[PDB]
This record gives sequence, C-alpha cells and structure tokens, in this order.
Amino acid sequence: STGSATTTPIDSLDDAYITPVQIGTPAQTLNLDFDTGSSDLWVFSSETTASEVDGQTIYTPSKSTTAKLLSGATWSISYGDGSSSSGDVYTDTVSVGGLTVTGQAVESAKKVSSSFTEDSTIDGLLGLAFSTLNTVSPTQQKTFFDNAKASLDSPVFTADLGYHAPGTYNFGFIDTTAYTGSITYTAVSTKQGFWEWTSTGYAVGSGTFKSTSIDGIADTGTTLLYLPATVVSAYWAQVSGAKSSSSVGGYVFPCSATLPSFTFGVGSARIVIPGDYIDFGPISTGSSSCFGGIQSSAGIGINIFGDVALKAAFVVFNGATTPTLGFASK
Repeated sequence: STGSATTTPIDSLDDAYITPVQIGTPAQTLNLDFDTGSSDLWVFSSETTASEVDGQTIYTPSKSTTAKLLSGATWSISYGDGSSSSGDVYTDTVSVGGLTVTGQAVESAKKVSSSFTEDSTIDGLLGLAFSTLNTVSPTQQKTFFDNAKASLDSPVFTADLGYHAPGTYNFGFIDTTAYTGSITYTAVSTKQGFWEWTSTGYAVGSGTFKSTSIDGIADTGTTLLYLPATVVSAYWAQVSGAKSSSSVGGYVFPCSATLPSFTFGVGSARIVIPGDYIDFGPISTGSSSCFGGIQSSAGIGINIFGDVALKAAFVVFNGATTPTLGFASK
C-alpha cells in the first residue's frame, strides 16, 4: 500500500504545516501537525476542557462506530517549546492520503496548554519519530508509520515541505519526479528516539564549506533551524545590522538587509537553503526588526534541522530494519 497527502502551511511564514487526517467511522477529518520529532498522535476532542478549545476541529469518539476505549491508558507530553497536553486513549481507524491503519492509538486530549488553544489551525499532532518516545501508559503505543510499515510497498515515508506553498507527505514510495539529482543517504541513530543524524558541515552564502560534524535531528515539527552558537554566529555575521537580542530571544535583523543562503552537508552532498527561507518577518506588527530562521541550539541540548532546513530538500525517512535518512535537492 501507499498513501499521499498534501501538507499546507498554517500561515504566511510557514510556522507549521497541517495535513488532513481521517479518523473514525464515518470519517472525522482533522488537520494535524505531522511531527518527526515526537511519537504521539493526539487530537483536540469532545473530551477537551471546553475553555481550552478555540476554533479547532474536534474528534468525538462516541460518534465513531470503530472507536474503542484503550482501557486504563493515559498520556501526557511536553514539547521543547514548553507546550503540553494530556488525556486518555482510543483505538480507531486512521487514514492519511488513502493509507489506512486500523487499531491506531488516537490520544484524546483532556487538557492542552495555551499555545495549542491559541492556534486555531492545528487540531492535533501526528508523531513520526520512533515509537520508543510514545508517552502512552501503561502500554506504549505505536506511531501511524510503525503500524502501517509492514503493509507499505517500501518501509519509508517522505517529507517534501514547501516554501510559502503546500507540499507533500508520501508513505510507502519515493516519488522520483519530486527531486533533482540523487538522494544521498546518511546514518541514523535511534538512541534518543529521533531521526538523529550527523551533517558533514556548512557554508554561509558563497563562502567556502567548513567540514565539521553537526549531530542533529530531522524534525518537521520544529519551525526553525537550530545549530551550535559558533555556526549561527558565523551566519549572522554576514548580515548587515544583525544582532542577538536577549529581549526578543534570538537573532534579529533589519528587513532591509539581504540574507545569504545557508548550505549544510549530507555526506559529500550539499543542501542549499535560500536566504529568503531564513526570513520570519517582523518581531511585532510594524517593526523594522525581523526574526531570523537560523538560531542557536545552545541550551536546547540538541541541534534541530527543522522546517527551515527540511523545506529546502526532499527528505526520505527510511524505516528499514536499520533506519537511514535521505536528502535530495529539489
């Protein structure tokens, strides 16, 4: 089997991408944030505290003839950005772009933190990291990909995120028309439950390539590119007027400035992030200070190849017995 779904930016900055997901019988379609940095499929629901729902589409298990309570199961998650949610669990039929999993754990939110409430466009998350990170207790549950894997034509999914435009998540096949050149594959460590890999280095604009190992995660659920402070400083040093603002919480720059591209290494191959991808617009409405899309990972404890990086590539998440990551230009 295969599946193919369009993923759409939630706003003009590509702060996140939403993908429609069919849950239950008859189908209830929710727009979920596909997150290769986490491993829970959780949704706004009829069980979510009413005051914490503000425009989201909810899953109502009682209206699904295929929903079954996962008796005794609870879940609770906190994300790197300080947001969180928690609740109980149903199993139900979940379909993504034509691909159907029966018996998928659908984690129903009883509580969500303010950032989720305040984002009317995201109805929940669909985790695509390794199932070892799943928070369901007492019995850890499998991700949608883990459940589908054995049925897929090939045990892979691909992320093709757009810059200020829709893109595509495919399951079970590699669309050879969706990228240029070849796909370079690189090793993955699953020891922290992430799609964790090592970039071979970087370049700033037309500058020479610096060969240096940068361990990080391929995370579709993180907006920006977070790299070591040395790397980030070297980038913003090439932007006139750029500075790190403690009050704002990262590097800012005058919008009149031209942003250089940023290249990262995948083996001997190179992915070029165009400068425009690194512009996240005014820090506040009307401000001449723009927020940068490359920021320091210091104090996160891990480097994160988030959407800024991934949307410059066609990315293969290869769930073979020994997982690997593939990157192509496009």
